[PDB]
Amino acid sequence: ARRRRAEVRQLQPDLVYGDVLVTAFINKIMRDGKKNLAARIFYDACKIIQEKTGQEPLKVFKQAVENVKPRMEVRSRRVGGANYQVPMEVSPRRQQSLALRWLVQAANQRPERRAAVRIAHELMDAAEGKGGAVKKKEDVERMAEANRAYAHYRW
Amino acid sequence: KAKVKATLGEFDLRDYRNVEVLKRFLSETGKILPRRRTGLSAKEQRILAKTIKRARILGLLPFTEKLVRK
Amino acid sequence: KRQVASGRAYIHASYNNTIVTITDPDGNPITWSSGGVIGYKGSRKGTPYAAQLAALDAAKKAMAYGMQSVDVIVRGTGAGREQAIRALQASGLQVKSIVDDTPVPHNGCRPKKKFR
RNA sequence: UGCGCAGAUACCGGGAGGAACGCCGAUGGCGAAGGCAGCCACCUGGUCCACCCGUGACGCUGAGGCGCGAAAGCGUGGGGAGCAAACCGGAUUAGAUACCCGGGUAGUCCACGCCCUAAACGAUGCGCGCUAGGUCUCUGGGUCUCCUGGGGGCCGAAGCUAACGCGUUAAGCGCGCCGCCUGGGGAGUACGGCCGCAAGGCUGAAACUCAAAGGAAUUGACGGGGGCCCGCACAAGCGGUGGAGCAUGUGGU
Ligand SMILES: [Mg+2]
Ligand SMILES: [Mg+2]
Ligand SMILES: [Mg+2]
Ligand SMILES: [Mg+2]
Ligand SMILES: [Mg+2]
Ligand SMILES: [Mg+2]
Ligand SMILES: [Mg+2]
Ligand SMILES: [Mg+2]
Ligand SMILES: [Mg+2]
Ligand SMILES: [Mg+2]
Ligand SMILES: [Mg+2]
Ligand SMILES: [Mg+2]
Ligand SMILES: [Mg+2]
Ligand SMILES: [Mg+2]
Ligand SMILES: [Mg+2]
Ligand SMILES: [Mg+2]
Ligand SMILES: [Mg+2]
Ligand SMILES: [Mg+2]
Ligand SMILES: [Mg+2]
Ligand SMILES: [Mg+2]
Ligand SMILES: [Mg+2]
Ligand SMILES: [Mg+2]
Ligand SMILES: [Mg+2]
Ligand SMILES: [Mg+2]
Ligand SMILES: [Mg+2]
Ligand SMILES: [Mg+2]
Ligand SMILES: [Mg+2]
Ligand SMILES: [Mg+2]
Ligand SMILES: [Mg+2]
Ligand SMILES: [Mg+2]
Ligand SMILES: [Mg+2]
Ligand SMILES: [Mg+2]
Ligand SMILES: [Mg+2]
Ligand SMILES: [Mg+2]
Ligand SMILES: [Mg+2]
Ligand SMILES: [Mg+2]
Ligand SMILES: [Mg+2]
Ligand SMILES: [Mg+2]
Ligand SMILES: [Mg+2]
Ligand SMILES: [Mg+2]
Ligand SMILES: [Mg+2]
Ligand SMILES: [Mg+2]
Ligand SMILES: [Mg+2]
Ligand SMILES: [Mg+2]
Ligand SMILES: [Mg+2]
Ligand SMILES: [Mg+2]
Ligand SMILES: [Mg+2]
Ligand SMILES: [Mg+2]
Ligand SMILES: [Mg+2]
Ligand SMILES: [Mg+2]
Repeated sequence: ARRRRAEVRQLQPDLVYGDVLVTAFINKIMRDGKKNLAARIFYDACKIIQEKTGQEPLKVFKQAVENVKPRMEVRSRRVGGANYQVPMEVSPRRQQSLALRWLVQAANQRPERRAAVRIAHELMDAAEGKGGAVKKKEDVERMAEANRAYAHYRW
Repeated sequence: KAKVKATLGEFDLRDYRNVEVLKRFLSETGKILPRRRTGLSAKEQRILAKTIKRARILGLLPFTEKLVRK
Repeated sequence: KRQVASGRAYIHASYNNTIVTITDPDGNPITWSSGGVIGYKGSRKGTPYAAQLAALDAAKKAMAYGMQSVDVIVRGTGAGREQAIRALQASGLQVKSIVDDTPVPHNGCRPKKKFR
């Protein structure tokens, strides 16, 4: 976007939870344009997390997303020859996409056979502070505070 | 900001021994204020400089000072 | 083993490193730190974060001798010259006064080709 | 590389030594040019203003001569902190006989004697007379919004100029005198001479060779020049190719 701000798309509220954060997550699961497949995966995974754990799948979904949100990341900036890893804050919009993507990516590295089984379990672990999505978040937050010597390059 | 000659009396620019007035022309450091800040004429600045430098040798005016700030 | 409880802290800031010395009121040093005293080795020493830690490393060492009041003396231009000071103010050591004493010649010595 | 446990760097005190003068400092001042910045005293040159006193054309320029002449370099003797040709190393690199980093001799400073070059530039020789102004400034005098000298800048009348530009600080208009130029390369070379301790300087060709060498300005183009702004150009993101097997096209054979 060289000209405009590139306004953000406004997703449709969820059909079940009326929540936009759910619909965006269902999209991240969808592949090859099969949204009916993605929603059935996400919604069946709500049954797994609501039975094997006696809490609201709505609240755990949000609680899992909040724990994967990184507060800081690193970016590369060309300075006097080779560039540097420069730590800087994450836009709240960027914390949205990053956590969701990591949650879906981490759940597919899981052992579980069926998709919804991986999603529910990943969300359960992510909500508890463990799980593969939180590791990526913690490892990124490790990149910051490590190259923190370059905090003068903020840009 | 006011200029040094503006808030001052009728003083001898050639008297190297009057420190109370000559101190007024030095900065927070021992440097001599430029003509913008002294309001003095071209000839008056030439005279002030040598008389200030004179007093610096008698120990009456400092060569350089230390800035208490930043 | 001294208990001076007050003294002076000198900040020497160059573009290649920043180092801090902490002395008693008559000027004799107590403890000191630098960008090399903390882990940093190369051009990282000239970074302000190094100046921040070096200041805090020296501050904590002065705590062991009981330092509370600190008069700050600054010498040199360089990155983290200020960042070294702002680390001293929040180190717990009360900063009594800050003075810039950087030695400037009256054009007495011919500089290296670098500086001409 | 180097320096540091034989205790550096950083910090306080004391001492030694050499070189250069921060601020003031200026787009400023002074000199014939080179050039001249701490302060004090002595010796001393130039220059400018007022008075309208004195001399009474005593003036201008100037081949030769003579004196001066940044830096570097030379001789003798000193001096030597910092910088630093050469050089010793460390890196970089395709290579590094360099740019960058650590060292370091001459030298840079002083005295006395040489050397005589320079983009020694205003690339504009000196003196005098004449030709609109406006503005900034250094320095004198004045009845001191200002007038009047003598310098240093910028715009600009007329005019000049190939053009840029110059324009009472002429590159204008005139006059006097000195120096100097006659296409480029060869060549500031060869020879001879004069000078020099040397390095070299002053003077300064020919054969041969070429149809050019040059100046200013124009439109473009380019910049590892500047500003401003676009495109899935980058970035953010999603799926790919490069691997496998096959289909097809090309290279090669
Ligand atoms: Mg590059
Ligand atoms: Mg360094
Ligand atoms: Mg060693
Ligand atoms: Mg050793
Ligand atoms: Mg000392
Ligand atoms: Mg010595
Ligand atoms: Mg100056
Ligand atoms: Mg002159
Ligand atoms: Mg000159
Ligand atoms: Mg005199
Ligand atoms: Mg005189
Ligand atoms: Mg008369
Ligand atoms: Mg007569
Ligand atoms: Mg004459
Ligand atoms: Mg002659
Ligand atoms: Mg001579
Ligand atoms: Mg000479
Ligand atoms: Mg010389
Ligand atoms: Mg010599
Ligand atoms: Mg050196
Ligand atoms: Mg060197
Ligand atoms: Mg080498
Ligand atoms: Mg090598
Ligand atoms: Mg190369
Ligand atoms: Mg000559
Ligand atoms: Mg002529
Ligand atoms: Mg007057
Ligand atoms: Mg004039
Ligand atoms: Mg003009
Ligand atoms: Mg005309
Ligand atoms: Mg004339
Ligand atoms: Mg002409
Ligand atoms: Mg000639
Ligand atoms: Mg010819
Ligand atoms: Mg010729
Ligand atoms: Mg020659
Ligand atoms: Mg001959
Ligand atoms: Mg000869
Ligand atoms: Mg001879
Ligand atoms: Mg020689
Ligand atoms: Mg020669
Ligand atoms: Mg030419
Ligand atoms: Mg041309
Ligand atoms: Mg045009
Ligand atoms: Mg262009
Ligand atoms: Mg290139
Ligand atoms: Mg570059
Ligand atoms: Mg693209
Ligand atoms: Mg991309
Ligand atoms: Mg293939």
